[PDB]
Amino acid sequence: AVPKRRTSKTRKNKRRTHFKISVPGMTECPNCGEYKLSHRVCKNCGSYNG
Amino acid sequence: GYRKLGRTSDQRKAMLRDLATSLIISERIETTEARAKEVRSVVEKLITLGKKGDLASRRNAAKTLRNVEILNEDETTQTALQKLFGEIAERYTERQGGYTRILKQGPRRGDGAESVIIELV
Amino acid sequence: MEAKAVARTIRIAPRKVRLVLDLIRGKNAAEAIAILKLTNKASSPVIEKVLMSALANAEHNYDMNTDELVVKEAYANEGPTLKRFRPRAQGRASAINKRTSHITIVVSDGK
Amino acid sequence: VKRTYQPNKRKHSKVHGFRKRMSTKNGRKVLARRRRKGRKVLSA
Amino acid sequence: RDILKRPVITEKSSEAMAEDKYTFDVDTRVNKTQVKMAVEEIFNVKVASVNIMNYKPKKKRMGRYQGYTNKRRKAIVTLKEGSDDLF
RNA sequence: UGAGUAGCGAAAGACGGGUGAGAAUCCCGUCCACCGAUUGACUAAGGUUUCCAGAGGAAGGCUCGUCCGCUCUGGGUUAGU
RNA sequence: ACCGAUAGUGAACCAGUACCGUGAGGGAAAGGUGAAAAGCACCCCGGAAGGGGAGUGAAAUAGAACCUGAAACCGUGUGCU
Repeated sequence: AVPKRRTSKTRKNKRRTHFKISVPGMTECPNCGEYKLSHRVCKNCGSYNG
Repeated sequence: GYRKLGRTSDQRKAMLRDLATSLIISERIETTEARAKEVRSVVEKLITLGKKGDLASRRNAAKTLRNVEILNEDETTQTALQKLFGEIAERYTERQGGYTRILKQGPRRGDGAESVIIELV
Repeated sequence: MEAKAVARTIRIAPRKVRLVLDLIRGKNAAEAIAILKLTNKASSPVIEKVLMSALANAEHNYDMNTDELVVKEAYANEGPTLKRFRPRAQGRASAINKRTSHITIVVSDGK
Repeated sequence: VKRTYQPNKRKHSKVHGFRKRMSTKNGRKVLARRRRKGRKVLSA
Repeated sequence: RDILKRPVITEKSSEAMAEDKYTFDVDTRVNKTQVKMAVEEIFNVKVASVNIMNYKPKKKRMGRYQGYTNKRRKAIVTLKEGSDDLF
Protein backbone atom coordinates (compact mmCIF):
# COMPACT_ATOMS: atom_id res chain seq x y z
CA ALA A 1 0.00 0.00 0.00
CA VAL A 2 0.97 3.66 -0.39
CA PRO A 3 0.09 6.69 1.75
CA LYS A 4 -3.19 8.33 0.79
CA ARG A 5 -2.42 11.78 2.24
CA ARG A 6 0.64 13.80 3.16
CA THR A 7 1.52 13.63 6.86
CA SER A 8 1.52 17.05 8.51
CA LYS A 9 4.22 18.25 10.89
CA THR A 10 1.81 18.14 13.86
CA ARG A 11 1.11 14.42 13.39
CA LYS A 12 4.78 13.65 12.72
CA ASN A 13 5.95 15.27 15.97
CA LYS A 14 3.26 13.53 18.04
CA ARG A 15 4.53 10.16 16.80
CA ARG A 16 8.05 11.06 18.00
CA THR A 17 6.97 11.74 21.60
CA HIS A 18 8.51 8.45 22.80
CA PHE A 19 11.49 8.34 20.39
CA LYS A 20 14.47 9.21 22.59
CA ILE A 21 17.35 7.67 24.53
CA SER A 22 17.92 7.30 28.27
CA VAL A 23 20.63 8.19 30.79
CA PRO A 24 23.64 5.82 30.91
CA GLY A 25 23.06 4.74 34.51
CA MET A 26 26.35 5.76 36.11
CA THR A 27 27.76 6.01 39.63
CA GLU A 28 30.84 7.55 41.23
CA CYS A 29 33.91 5.36 41.73
CA PRO A 30 35.29 5.70 45.29
CA ASN A 31 38.85 4.99 44.21
CA CYS A 32 38.97 6.91 40.95
CA GLY A 33 36.80 9.83 42.04
CA GLU A 34 35.33 9.94 38.52
CA TYR A 35 32.17 8.49 37.03
CA LYS A 36 31.70 4.88 35.94
CA LEU A 37 28.90 2.52 34.96
CA SER A 38 27.15 0.46 37.62
CA HIS A 39 28.48 -3.10 37.99
CA ARG A 40 31.31 -2.28 35.54
CA VAL A 41 34.97 -1.60 36.27
CA CYS A 42 36.41 1.89 36.46
CA LYS A 43 38.29 3.03 33.37
CA ASN A 44 40.65 5.56 35.01
CA CYS A 45 42.66 3.21 37.26
CA GLY A 46 40.87 0.01 36.24
CA SER A 47 39.73 -1.07 39.70
CA TYR A 48 36.60 -2.98 40.69
CA ASN A 49 35.67 -3.43 44.35
CA GLY A 50 33.30 -5.84 46.08
CA GLY B 1 21.34 -27.07 24.32
CA TYR B 2 21.25 -23.95 26.50
CA ARG B 3 21.77 -20.95 24.21
CA LYS B 4 22.47 -21.19 20.50
CA LEU B 5 24.80 -18.14 20.17
CA GLY B 6 23.64 -17.56 16.58
CA ARG B 7 25.50 -20.58 15.19
CA THR B 8 24.74 -24.03 13.84
CA SER B 9 25.23 -27.14 15.96
CA ASP B 10 28.62 -27.98 14.43
CA GLN B 11 29.91 -24.40 14.60
CA ARG B 12 28.85 -23.87 18.22
CA LYS B 13 30.78 -26.91 19.46
CA ALA B 14 33.93 -25.96 17.53
CA MET B 15 33.92 -22.40 18.89
CA LEU B 16 33.49 -23.45 22.53
CA ARG B 17 36.48 -25.77 22.09
CA ASP B 18 38.64 -22.91 20.79
CA LEU B 19 37.67 -20.46 23.54
CA ALA B 20 38.15 -23.05 26.30
CA THR B 21 41.61 -24.09 25.07
CA SER B 22 42.90 -20.53 24.68
CA LEU B 23 41.82 -19.70 28.24
CA ILE B 24 44.07 -22.43 29.67
CA ILE B 25 47.06 -21.07 27.75
CA SER B 26 46.72 -17.41 28.78
CA GLU B 27 44.44 -17.64 31.87
CA ARG B 28 42.84 -14.28 31.02
CA ILE B 29 41.05 -13.36 27.78
CA GLU B 30 38.56 -10.73 26.62
CA THR B 31 35.37 -11.80 24.84
CA THR B 32 31.61 -11.17 24.61
CA GLU B 33 29.28 -11.43 27.61
CA ALA B 34 27.00 -14.04 26.03
CA ARG B 35 29.97 -16.18 24.97
CA ALA B 36 31.59 -15.96 28.41
CA LYS B 37 28.58 -17.42 30.23
CA GLU B 38 28.81 -20.58 28.10
CA VAL B 39 32.60 -20.96 28.36
CA ARG B 40 32.18 -21.17 32.16
CA SER B 41 30.61 -24.63 32.07
CA VAL B 42 33.07 -25.96 29.48
CA VAL B 43 36.26 -24.96 31.29
CA GLU B 44 35.03 -25.79 34.81
CA LYS B 45 34.03 -29.33 33.83
CA LEU B 46 37.51 -29.77 32.31
CA ILE B 47 39.14 -28.85 35.64
CA THR B 48 36.95 -31.43 37.39
CA LEU B 49 38.40 -34.00 34.97
CA GLY B 50 41.99 -32.94 35.69
CA LYS B 51 41.52 -33.26 39.46
CA LYS B 52 40.87 -37.01 39.11
CA GLY B 53 44.06 -37.83 37.22
CA ASP B 54 42.99 -41.22 35.89
CA LEU B 55 43.89 -42.37 32.39
CA ALA B 56 40.18 -42.47 31.51
CA SER B 57 39.84 -38.87 32.73
CA ARG B 58 42.77 -37.86 30.51
CA ARG B 59 41.25 -39.53 27.45
CA ASN B 60 37.86 -37.93 28.13
CA ALA B 61 39.50 -34.48 28.18
CA ALA B 62 41.39 -35.03 24.91
CA LYS B 63 37.98 -35.01 23.18
CA THR B 64 37.55 -31.28 23.94
CA LEU B 65 41.02 -29.71 24.08
CA ARG B 66 43.02 -28.77 20.99
CA ASN B 67 46.56 -29.77 20.05
CA VAL B 68 48.43 -26.59 20.88
CA GLU B 69 51.98 -26.36 22.24
CA ILE B 70 53.06 -23.99 25.01
CA LEU B 71 56.62 -22.66 24.81
CA ASN B 72 55.86 -19.89 27.30
CA GLU B 73 58.15 -20.98 30.12
CA ASP B 74 61.86 -21.00 29.33
CA GLU B 75 61.99 -24.75 30.08
CA THR B 76 60.84 -27.69 27.95
CA THR B 77 57.67 -27.34 25.90
CA GLN B 78 54.33 -28.86 26.87
CA THR B 79 50.85 -29.16 25.39
CA ALA B 80 47.59 -27.81 26.83
CA LEU B 81 46.64 -31.21 28.27
CA GLN B 82 49.88 -31.42 30.26
CA LYS B 83 49.22 -27.95 31.71
CA LEU B 84 45.63 -28.86 32.61
CA PHE B 85 46.77 -32.01 34.42
CA GLY B 86 50.08 -30.71 35.78
CA GLU B 87 49.82 -27.09 36.93
CA ILE B 88 46.26 -25.73 36.85
CA ALA B 89 44.73 -28.75 38.59
CA GLU B 90 47.54 -28.66 41.17
CA ARG B 91 46.39 -25.40 42.79
CA TYR B 92 42.63 -26.13 42.88
CA THR B 93 42.77 -29.21 45.13
CA GLU B 94 41.03 -27.37 48.01
CA ARG B 95 38.16 -25.28 46.64
CA GLN B 96 35.09 -27.11 45.32
CA GLY B 97 33.65 -25.36 42.28
CA GLY B 98 33.92 -21.79 41.09
CA TYR B 99 37.28 -21.69 39.32
CA THR B 100 36.19 -18.88 36.98
CA ARG B 101 35.43 -15.19 37.47
CA ILE B 102 33.79 -12.74 35.04
CA LEU B 103 34.30 -8.96 35.07
CA LYS B 104 32.28 -6.53 32.95
CA GLN B 105 33.87 -3.79 30.85
CA GLY B 106 31.20 -2.19 28.67
CA PRO B 107 30.11 -1.58 25.08
CA ARG B 108 32.69 -1.61 22.29
CA ARG B 109 32.93 0.78 19.36
CA GLY B 110 31.15 -0.04 16.12
CA ASP B 111 29.09 -2.92 17.48
CA GLY B 112 27.73 -2.02 20.90
CA ALA B 113 28.62 -5.49 22.19
CA GLU B 114 29.19 -5.79 25.93
CA SER B 115 32.82 -6.70 26.58
CA VAL B 116 33.89 -8.81 29.56
CA ILE B 117 37.02 -10.32 31.10
CA ILE B 118 37.07 -14.00 32.06
CA GLU B 119 39.89 -15.48 34.12
CA LEU B 120 40.78 -18.33 36.46
CA VAL B 121 40.34 -17.75 40.20
CA MET C 1 29.21 35.98 30.93
CA GLU C 2 29.04 33.28 28.24
CA ALA C 3 31.57 31.54 26.02
CA LYS C 4 30.86 29.45 22.93
CA ALA C 5 32.41 27.08 20.40
CA VAL C 6 31.23 25.88 16.99
CA ALA C 7 31.93 22.78 14.93
CA ARG C 8 31.03 23.35 11.28
CA THR C 9 30.32 20.82 8.51
CA ILE C 10 30.29 17.61 10.55
CA ARG C 11 29.51 14.54 8.42
CA ILE C 12 26.70 13.19 10.61
CA ALA C 13 22.96 13.46 10.04
CA PRO C 14 21.46 16.40 11.99
CA ARG C 15 18.64 14.44 13.66
CA LYS C 16 20.98 11.72 14.94
CA VAL C 17 23.07 14.33 16.79
CA ARG C 18 20.07 15.99 18.46
CA LEU C 19 19.27 12.85 20.49
CA VAL C 20 22.53 13.18 22.43
CA LEU C 21 22.18 16.96 22.81
CA ASP C 22 18.94 16.46 24.75
CA LEU C 23 20.74 14.83 27.69
CA ILE C 24 23.46 17.44 28.35
CA ARG C 25 21.27 20.54 27.94
CA GLY C 26 21.18 22.30 31.30
CA LYS C 27 23.74 20.21 33.21
CA ASN C 28 26.94 21.16 34.99
CA ALA C 29 30.12 21.10 32.92
CA ALA C 30 31.65 18.27 34.96
CA GLU C 31 28.45 16.21 34.70
CA ALA C 32 28.09 16.76 30.94
CA ILE C 33 31.62 15.48 30.28
CA ALA C 34 30.85 12.22 32.11
CA ILE C 35 27.54 11.67 30.30
CA LEU C 36 29.21 12.07 26.90
CA LYS C 37 32.04 9.68 27.80
CA LEU C 38 29.64 6.90 28.87
CA THR C 39 26.93 7.14 26.19
CA ASN C 40 27.52 4.60 23.40
CA LYS C 41 26.36 6.64 20.40
CA ALA C 42 28.37 7.61 17.33
CA SER C 43 28.13 11.38 17.81
CA SER C 44 29.11 11.42 21.50
CA PRO C 45 32.90 11.81 20.90
CA VAL C 46 32.25 14.56 18.33
CA ILE C 47 30.21 16.65 20.77
CA GLU C 48 32.85 15.94 23.43
CA LYS C 49 35.48 18.00 21.60
CA VAL C 50 33.11 20.93 21.08
CA LEU C 51 32.32 21.20 24.81
CA MET C 52 36.01 20.89 25.72
CA SER C 53 36.92 23.65 23.26
CA ALA C 54 34.30 25.97 24.76
CA LEU C 55 35.45 25.22 28.32
CA ALA C 56 39.03 26.18 27.42
CA ASN C 57 37.77 29.42 25.85
CA ALA C 58 36.36 30.45 29.24
CA GLU C 59 39.82 30.09 30.85
CA HIS C 60 42.18 31.73 28.33
CA ASN C 61 40.16 34.29 26.36
CA TYR C 62 38.02 35.24 29.37
CA ASP C 63 38.43 34.99 33.14
CA MET C 64 35.93 32.37 34.27
CA ASN C 65 36.25 29.36 36.57
CA THR C 66 35.30 25.89 35.34
CA ASP C 67 33.65 24.87 38.61
CA GLU C 68 30.58 27.15 38.44
CA LEU C 69 29.92 26.57 34.72
CA VAL C 70 26.75 25.11 33.18
CA VAL C 71 25.76 24.18 29.63
CA LYS C 72 23.58 27.11 28.59
CA GLU C 73 22.78 26.29 24.95
CA ALA C 74 23.31 23.22 22.78
CA TYR C 75 21.73 22.98 19.32
CA ALA C 76 22.36 21.53 15.87
CA ASN C 77 21.82 23.25 12.52
CA GLU C 78 21.72 21.81 9.01
CA GLY C 79 24.56 22.06 6.52
CA PRO C 80 25.09 21.24 2.85
CA THR C 81 23.92 17.85 1.57
CA LEU C 82 26.11 15.52 -0.50
CA LYS C 83 24.10 13.96 -3.34
CA ARG C 84 24.80 10.34 -4.32
CA PHE C 85 23.01 7.52 -6.16
CA ARG C 86 22.32 3.80 -5.70
CA PRO C 87 21.74 1.37 -8.60
CA ARG C 88 18.40 -0.40 -8.17
CA ALA C 89 16.81 -3.18 -10.22
CA GLN C 90 15.58 -2.98 -13.84
CA GLY C 91 18.05 -0.20 -14.69
CA ARG C 92 16.88 2.47 -12.23
CA ALA C 93 18.90 4.50 -9.73
CA SER C 94 17.81 5.91 -6.36
CA ALA C 95 19.15 9.06 -4.73
CA ILE C 96 20.97 9.04 -1.38
CA ASN C 97 21.40 12.09 0.88
CA LYS C 98 24.59 12.18 2.97
CA ARG C 99 23.69 14.90 5.45
CA THR C 100 25.80 17.29 7.53
CA SER C 101 25.33 19.41 10.67
CA HIS C 102 26.67 22.44 12.53
CA ILE C 103 27.06 21.95 16.30
CA THR C 104 27.17 24.83 18.80
CA ILE C 105 27.63 24.71 22.58
CA VAL C 106 27.52 27.71 24.95
CA VAL C 107 28.68 27.54 28.58
CA SER C 108 27.69 30.23 31.09
CA ASP C 109 29.03 31.20 34.51
CA GLY C 110 25.55 32.37 35.52
CA LYS C 111 24.27 35.93 35.97
CA VAL D 1 23.30 -13.35 -20.94
CA LYS D 2 25.30 -12.28 -24.00
CA ARG D 3 25.28 -8.56 -24.76
CA THR D 4 25.31 -6.69 -28.05
CA TYR D 5 28.75 -5.02 -27.87
CA GLN D 6 31.73 -7.36 -28.26
CA PRO D 7 34.71 -5.05 -28.82
CA ASN D 8 37.29 -5.62 -31.55
CA LYS D 9 40.01 -3.16 -32.55
CA ARG D 10 40.33 -4.32 -36.18
CA LYS D 11 36.62 -4.06 -37.00
CA HIS D 12 36.33 -0.59 -35.46
CA SER D 13 38.96 0.87 -37.81
CA LYS D 14 37.82 -1.03 -40.91
CA VAL D 15 34.15 0.03 -40.66
CA HIS D 16 34.39 3.50 -39.09
CA GLY D 17 38.03 4.48 -39.63
CA PHE D 18 39.44 7.47 -41.46
CA ARG D 19 40.49 5.65 -44.63
CA LYS D 20 37.09 3.96 -44.94
CA ARG D 21 35.25 7.29 -44.88
CA MET D 22 37.62 8.77 -47.47
CA SER D 23 37.25 5.83 -49.90
CA THR D 24 33.69 6.86 -50.86
CA LYS D 25 31.68 9.97 -51.67
CA ASN D 26 29.03 9.70 -48.95
CA GLY D 27 31.73 9.11 -46.33
CA ARG D 28 33.51 12.28 -47.38
CA LYS D 29 30.32 14.23 -46.63
CA VAL D 30 30.37 12.83 -43.08
CA LEU D 31 33.86 14.26 -42.53
CA ALA D 32 32.81 17.61 -44.02
CA ARG D 33 29.82 17.91 -41.66
CA ARG D 34 31.98 17.11 -38.63
CA ARG D 35 34.36 19.96 -39.53
CA ARG D 36 31.57 22.54 -39.77
CA LYS D 37 30.45 21.35 -36.33
CA GLY D 38 33.96 21.75 -34.91
CA ARG D 39 34.25 18.22 -33.52
CA LYS D 40 37.55 17.39 -31.82
CA VAL D 41 37.51 13.82 -33.21
CA LEU D 42 36.63 13.30 -36.87
CA SER D 43 36.39 9.51 -37.21
CA ALA D 44 36.94 6.28 -35.29
CA ARG E 1 75.49 13.39 -33.90
CA ASP E 2 73.39 14.66 -30.99
CA ILE E 3 71.11 11.64 -30.93
CA LEU E 4 71.43 11.53 -27.14
CA LYS E 5 69.26 13.86 -25.06
CA ARG E 6 69.83 13.27 -21.33
CA PRO E 7 71.26 10.59 -19.02
CA VAL E 8 69.10 8.55 -16.66
CA ILE E 9 69.95 8.74 -12.94
CA THR E 10 67.83 6.25 -10.97
CA GLU E 11 68.29 3.41 -8.49
CA LYS E 12 68.20 0.67 -11.14
CA SER E 13 70.51 2.57 -13.49
CA SER E 14 72.99 3.12 -10.65
CA GLU E 15 73.22 -0.66 -10.20
CA ALA E 16 73.82 -0.88 -13.96
CA MET E 17 76.74 1.58 -13.92
CA ALA E 18 78.77 -0.82 -11.75
CA GLU E 19 78.99 -3.29 -14.68
CA ASP E 20 79.88 -0.94 -17.56
CA LYS E 21 76.28 -0.10 -18.51
CA TYR E 22 74.97 3.41 -19.21
CA THR E 23 71.36 4.56 -19.64
CA PHE E 24 70.45 7.51 -21.87
CA ASP E 25 67.40 9.12 -23.44
CA VAL E 26 67.54 9.08 -27.23
CA ASP E 27 65.39 10.48 -30.03
CA THR E 28 62.12 8.62 -30.49
CA ARG E 29 62.77 7.79 -34.17
CA VAL E 30 66.32 6.38 -34.26
CA ASN E 31 67.59 2.81 -34.28
CA LYS E 32 70.35 1.43 -32.08
CA THR E 33 72.86 1.36 -34.93
CA GLN E 34 72.86 5.17 -34.90
CA VAL E 35 73.09 5.20 -31.09
CA LYS E 36 76.10 2.87 -31.28
CA MET E 37 77.99 5.26 -33.58
CA ALA E 38 76.92 8.32 -31.58
CA VAL E 39 78.45 7.18 -28.28
CA GLU E 40 81.85 6.25 -29.74
CA GLU E 41 82.04 9.55 -31.65
CA ILE E 42 81.46 11.70 -28.54
CA PHE E 43 83.03 9.91 -25.57
CA ASN E 44 85.69 8.03 -27.61
CA VAL E 45 85.08 4.51 -26.30
CA LYS E 46 84.37 1.05 -27.74
CA VAL E 47 80.75 -0.09 -27.48
CA ALA E 48 79.90 -3.80 -27.34
CA SER E 49 76.07 -3.86 -27.28
CA VAL E 50 73.00 -1.61 -27.23
CA ASN E 51 69.54 -2.51 -25.93
CA ILE E 52 66.64 -0.13 -26.52
CA MET E 53 62.98 0.16 -25.50
CA ASN E 54 59.91 2.41 -25.61
CA TYR E 55 57.51 3.78 -22.99
CA LYS E 56 53.96 4.99 -23.60
CA PRO E 57 52.68 8.41 -22.52
CA LYS E 58 51.26 8.61 -19.00
CA LYS E 59 48.11 10.35 -17.81
CA LYS E 60 48.86 13.45 -15.73
CA ARG E 61 46.77 16.11 -14.02
CA MET E 62 47.16 19.43 -12.26
CA GLY E 63 44.14 21.39 -11.14
CA ARG E 64 41.16 20.33 -13.24
CA TYR E 65 42.87 19.93 -16.63
CA GLN E 66 44.11 16.50 -17.72
CA GLY E 67 46.87 15.86 -20.25
CA TYR E 68 49.61 13.43 -21.27
CA THR E 69 53.37 13.34 -20.87
CA ASN E 70 55.89 12.79 -23.65
CA LYS E 71 56.70 9.34 -24.98
CA ARG E 72 60.35 8.38 -24.67
CA ARG E 73 62.90 5.90 -26.00
CA LYS E 74 65.53 4.52 -23.61
CA ALA E 75 68.90 3.03 -24.60
CA ILE E 76 71.29 1.02 -22.41
CA VAL E 77 74.88 0.94 -23.68
CA THR E 78 77.40 -1.76 -22.76
CA LEU E 79 81.10 -0.91 -23.07
CA LYS E 80 84.26 -2.99 -22.99
CA GLU E 81 86.73 -0.18 -22.24
CA GLY E 82 86.29 3.30 -20.80
CA SER E 83 83.73 4.70 -18.38
CA ASP E 84 82.64 7.94 -16.67
CA ASP E 85 80.19 9.21 -19.28
CA LEU E 86 78.96 11.69 -16.63
CA PHE E 87 79.82 12.86 -13.11
C1' U F 1 6.27 13.08 3.52
C1' G F 2 6.53 7.62 3.73
C1' A F 3 10.88 7.18 8.23
C1' G F 4 14.98 6.51 11.63
C1' U F 5 10.94 2.42 8.08
C1' A F 6 12.76 -1.61 3.64
C1' G F 7 17.69 -3.05 2.34
C1' C F 8 23.10 -3.61 3.31
C1' G F 9 24.07 -8.76 -3.16
C1' A F 10 24.71 -16.96 -1.90
C1' A F 11 29.46 -18.78 2.72
C1' A F 12 33.06 -20.03 9.66
C1' G F 13 35.64 -17.79 12.50
C1' A F 14 38.27 -17.45 17.63
C1' C F 15 42.10 -15.71 20.65
C1' G F 16 47.18 -13.50 21.75
C1' G F 17 50.87 -9.69 20.51
C1' G F 18 51.51 -4.73 17.94
C1' U F 19 50.49 0.23 15.70
C1' G F 20 47.47 4.18 16.71
C1' A F 21 44.25 10.30 18.70
C1' G F 22 40.50 6.41 17.82
C1' A F 23 40.58 -1.19 16.29
C1' A F 24 34.82 -6.79 15.43
C1' U F 25 37.17 -4.71 10.34
C1' C F 26 45.03 -2.89 9.39
C1' C F 27 50.04 -6.04 10.41
C1' C F 28 52.33 -10.55 12.77
C1' G F 29 51.35 -15.65 15.23
C1' U F 30 48.55 -20.12 16.54
C1' C F 31 44.25 -23.15 16.06
C1' C F 32 39.94 -24.04 13.22
C1' A F 33 36.95 -24.08 8.58
C1' C F 34 36.14 -24.12 2.49
C1' C F 35 37.83 -25.47 -3.16
C1' G F 36 41.01 -28.88 -5.26
C1' A F 37 38.48 -31.48 -13.90
C1' U F 38 39.64 -26.13 -9.57
C1' U F 39 38.28 -20.78 -5.58
C1' G F 40 45.28 -23.81 -8.33
C1' A F 41 49.22 -22.62 -12.72
C1' C F 42 49.55 -20.34 -17.92
C1' U F 43 47.45 -17.65 -21.75
C1' A F 44 44.23 -15.27 -26.76
C1' A F 45 40.61 -11.25 -27.09
C1' G F 46 39.46 -6.91 -24.63
C1' G F 47 40.94 -2.85 -20.89
C1' U F 48 45.15 0.74 -21.06
C1' U F 49 49.45 2.10 -15.93
C1' U F 50 44.90 -0.60 -12.63
C1' C F 51 52.16 -2.96 -11.66
C1' C F 52 56.53 -1.42 -7.28
C1' A F 53 58.17 1.65 -3.05
C1' G F 54 57.69 5.67 0.41
C1' A F 55 53.70 8.91 2.47
C1' G F 56 47.98 10.45 3.35
C1' G F 57 42.53 9.89 5.20
C1' A F 58 38.64 15.28 2.41
C1' A F 59 35.45 12.35 -1.32
C1' G F 60 34.61 6.69 -3.47
C1' G F 61 34.54 1.38 -0.23
C1' C F 62 26.57 -0.22 0.93
C1' U F 63 29.26 -0.47 8.42
C1' C F 64 34.39 0.98 10.42
C1' G F 65 39.16 1.71 8.65
C1' U F 66 45.56 3.57 11.01
C1' C F 67 43.82 0.02 5.07
C1' C F 68 43.23 -0.27 -0.48
C1' G F 69 42.15 -1.61 -7.84
C1' C F 70 41.03 5.72 -4.13
C1' U F 71 44.74 10.66 -3.24
C1' C F 72 50.58 12.75 -3.51
C1' U F 73 55.71 11.97 -4.86
C1' G F 74 59.32 8.90 -7.20
C1' G F 75 60.10 4.43 -10.25
C1' G F 76 59.48 -0.13 -13.43
C1' U F 77 58.73 -3.29 -19.64
C1' U F 78 66.12 -4.64 -22.53
C1' A F 79 65.51 -10.29 -28.13
C1' G F 80 69.79 -12.44 -34.94
C1' U F 81 66.96 -17.68 -32.51
C1' A G 1 12.54 53.84 -27.18
C1' C G 2 17.51 45.52 -28.70
C1' C G 3 19.24 41.25 -24.02
C1' G G 4 21.32 41.74 -19.17
C1' A G 5 23.27 35.32 -16.69
C1' U G 6 15.96 30.35 -16.56
C1' A G 7 17.62 36.45 -20.84
C1' G G 8 21.12 37.18 -25.14
C1' U G 9 24.26 32.67 -29.91
C1' G G 10 24.09 25.77 -27.82
C1' A G 11 28.54 28.27 -25.69
C1' A G 12 30.15 35.92 -21.14
C1' C G 13 33.67 30.59 -17.55
C1' C G 14 39.51 25.96 -21.40
C1' A G 15 31.88 24.53 -25.35
C1' G G 16 30.55 21.58 -29.92
C1' U G 17 33.61 20.62 -24.21
C1' A G 18 31.70 16.71 -19.48
C1' C G 19 28.52 12.98 -20.95
C1' C G 20 25.47 9.46 -23.99
C1' G G 21 25.51 5.93 -28.72
C1' U G 22 28.68 0.36 -32.91
C1' G G 23 27.75 4.38 -36.05
C1' A G 24 25.43 8.47 -38.48
C1' G G 25 24.13 11.76 -34.58
C1' G G 26 22.25 14.26 -29.68
C1' G G 27 24.16 17.78 -25.72
C1' A G 28 24.47 20.52 -20.87
C1' A G 29 25.49 23.04 -15.89
C1' A G 30 28.97 26.78 -14.14
C1' G G 31 29.63 35.08 -13.88
C1' G G 32 30.16 39.14 -8.99
C1' U G 33 35.63 39.78 -1.96
C1' G G 34 37.90 44.61 -1.50
C1' A G 35 39.49 51.22 -3.78
C1' A G 36 43.98 48.66 -2.86
C1' A G 37 45.86 41.25 -1.13
C1' A G 38 46.81 45.26 2.43
C1' G G 39 44.34 37.07 1.65
C1' C G 40 44.05 36.99 9.35
C1' A G 41 51.97 37.72 12.24
C1' C G 42 51.00 35.86 17.32
C1' C G 43 48.27 33.05 21.74
C1' C G 44 44.51 28.93 23.21
C1' C G 45 41.20 23.65 22.47
C1' G G 46 42.46 19.35 18.57
C1' G G 47 45.62 14.10 15.20
C1' A G 48 43.38 17.10 11.67
C1' A G 49 39.12 19.85 9.80
C1' G G 50 36.74 23.65 12.75
C1' G G 51 36.63 27.43 16.16
C1' G G 52 37.62 31.75 20.44
C1' G G 53 40.76 36.08 20.86
C1' A G 54 44.58 39.55 18.82
C1' G G 55 45.69 42.25 14.29
C1' U G 56 44.22 44.44 8.34
C1' G G 57 40.40 47.21 6.54
C1' A G 58 35.32 52.39 6.34
C1' A G 59 33.15 47.62 7.00
C1' A G 60 35.13 40.29 8.35
C1' U G 61 27.16 38.48 9.51
C1' A G 62 33.11 41.48 3.04
C1' G G 63 37.74 35.46 5.14
C1' A G 64 38.13 32.93 -1.49
C1' A G 65 31.81 27.41 -0.08
C1' C G 66 33.19 35.45 -0.22
C1' C G 67 27.89 42.02 -3.09
C1' U G 68 22.62 41.99 -1.82
C1' G G 69 20.36 37.15 0.64
C1' A G 70 13.31 36.14 -0.31
C1' A G 71 9.99 31.39 0.25
C1' A G 72 9.43 26.25 0.98
C1' C G 73 11.82 23.24 4.94
C1' C G 74 14.70 22.41 9.70
C1' G G 75 15.92 23.86 14.93
C1' U G 76 16.45 26.74 20.31
C1' G G 77 13.98 29.83 24.00
C1' U G 78 9.48 32.07 25.63
C1' G G 79 3.59 35.22 26.88
C1' C G 80 -1.89 32.74 26.49
C1' U G 81 -4.25 27.82 25.99
